[PDB]
Amino acid sequence: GETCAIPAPFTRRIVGRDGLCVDVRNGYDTDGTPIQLWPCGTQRNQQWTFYNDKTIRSMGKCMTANGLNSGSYIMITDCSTAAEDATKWEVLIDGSIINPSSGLVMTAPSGASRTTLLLENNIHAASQGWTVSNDVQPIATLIVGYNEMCLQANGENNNVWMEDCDVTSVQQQWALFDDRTIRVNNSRGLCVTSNGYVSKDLIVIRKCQGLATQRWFFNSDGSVVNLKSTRVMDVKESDVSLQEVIIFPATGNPNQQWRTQVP
Amino acid sequence: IDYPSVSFNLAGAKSTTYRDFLKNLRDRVATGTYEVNGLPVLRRESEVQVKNRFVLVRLTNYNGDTVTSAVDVTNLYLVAFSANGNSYFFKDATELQKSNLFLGTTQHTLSFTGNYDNLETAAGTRRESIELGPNPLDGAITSLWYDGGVARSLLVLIQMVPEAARFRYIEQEVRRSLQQLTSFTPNALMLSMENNWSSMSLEVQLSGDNVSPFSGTVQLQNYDHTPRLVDNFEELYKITGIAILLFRCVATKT
Ligand SMILES: *[C@@H]1O[C@H](CO)[C@@H](O[C@@H]2O[C@H](CO)[C@@H](O)[C@H](O)[C@H]2NC(C)=O)[C@H](O)[C@H]1NC(C)=O
Ligand SMILES: OC[C@H]1O[C@@H](O)[C@H](O)[C@@H](O)[C@H]1O
Ligand SMILES: OC[C@H]1O[C@@H](O)[C@H](O)[C@@H](O)[C@H]1O
Repeated sequence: GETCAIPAPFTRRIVGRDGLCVDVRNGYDTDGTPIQLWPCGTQRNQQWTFYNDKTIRSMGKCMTANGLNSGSYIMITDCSTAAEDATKWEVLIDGSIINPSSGLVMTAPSGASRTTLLLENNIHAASQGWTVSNDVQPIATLIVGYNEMCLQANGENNNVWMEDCDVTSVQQQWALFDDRTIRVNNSRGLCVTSNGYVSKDLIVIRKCQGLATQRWFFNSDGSVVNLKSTRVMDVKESDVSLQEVIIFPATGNPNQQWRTQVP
Repeated sequence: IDYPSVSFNLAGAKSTTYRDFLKNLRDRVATGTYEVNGLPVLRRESEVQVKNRFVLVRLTNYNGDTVTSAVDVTNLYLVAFSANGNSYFFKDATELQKSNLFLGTTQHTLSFTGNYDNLETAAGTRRESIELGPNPLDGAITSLWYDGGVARSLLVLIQMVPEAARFRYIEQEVRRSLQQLTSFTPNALMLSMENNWSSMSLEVQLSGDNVSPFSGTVQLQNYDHTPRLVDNFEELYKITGIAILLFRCVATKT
């Protein structure tokens, strides 16, 4: 065969809450400077390099977990002096920046600017969503489910059902945030929040709050499930007329398959 | 060699029939012990039996006529097709296929080979011009069974069958046409996403399973021809919707 060429150090950005990228406070490269949220842009204190050692360092200082227990904030520091088991990371496809050792993941307590990051317990919430890329701009696309219809949103705190795909309509336009939350392209302040964790629970459209019911991982199999439970977003009884999209265990049936068809 | 086959009858076929037809042609080559974030990595020639190397596809147009094409189980490429006891193979056509491809039919050899760069040339037209959909598929099918088989026609089936299973995006695209009985032409995106199958194939196996970030990038394109460099798995699938991966390398973080 042929093993894969050891990837070289590549630099990218990291977003994961309201569209904010993880930035180095003030931009100081000094050791100790905490890490938090800040509007994405052209700056060295926002670009991070990934190395084989699983160490993400910006400015040249490895990102290390100041502490080691639920609550310890994050910050940079000399890679040579900082603890090894505190400088390694893991960017899973679930958008969760986990730390092999501590087993904790990067968490954003609030989408408010300046919100200082801090490693917290991994409970699979929209607060632990993180997508690394040079494009902080979310994806705009529709979602075709059953009967070739598109999942359209209506008003706040109202169920979501499939309506005849209308590209021109904005009631069917969605924005796939990097924090792993699906918010209506129009008012990007409303995320597709579920209503529970038990199979057969409705799925409406309410404000975003890093809720665990607002975590969506686009399974490569075509299904759109939430991280917490294995429940999948589908159409009740495969009948779109019911106008009720809910969460149900992966059955592998058509009414559980989706597709983000670009703009 | 009784090679298997996946058939799709244009005869009043629905969109849900297209989704299944692709799922069959997919699983017929998805059989293997190598995955990555879900998407499988088609086997290679180094480990593919001569009795499992190929897979046939029977596409029947409105007039009942049916044309069968062989799709390599390794790269999902179109090696040859047959209509009315008449098989056709490309210029190169590795002698390995002919030896057991449509054995028992009048063999033929085209002056060109299988690949857009060539196909588009042997037709005086580019894919950005050739239309796809229900009717275009029918006419393309007829042009083969009747006129022997020329580039153009093939350019329609390739993006309407193999390339349709590789990228789910192209699927929902032909799924809207099949149902709405409408037609369309590949856009800057659809085209670019199908021009980097190999590239985006190594970026998935390189990063490894579960790893979202990509060491390199994929120069995709938007409808306005604007550059859209994808550097992560999620962002890639959400757009292209890849479902098949061409073996470009084996994992290392074992
Ligand atoms: C999705 O919604 C956004 C706004 O929420 C649309 O953005 C447009 O372009 C920029 C970027 O936001 C801004 O000028 C405005 O917000 C929007 N209007 C115009 C005229 O640009 C974006 O176009 C929407 N996506 C799609 C596919 O319609
Ligand atoms: O997040 C805190 C911010 O502080 C500012 O002073 C600086 O210009 C930004 O780059 C960022 O570091
Ligand atoms: O009919 C009961 C359920 O059956 C499942 O197969 C389907 O995925 C669910 O969405 C629901 O329809």
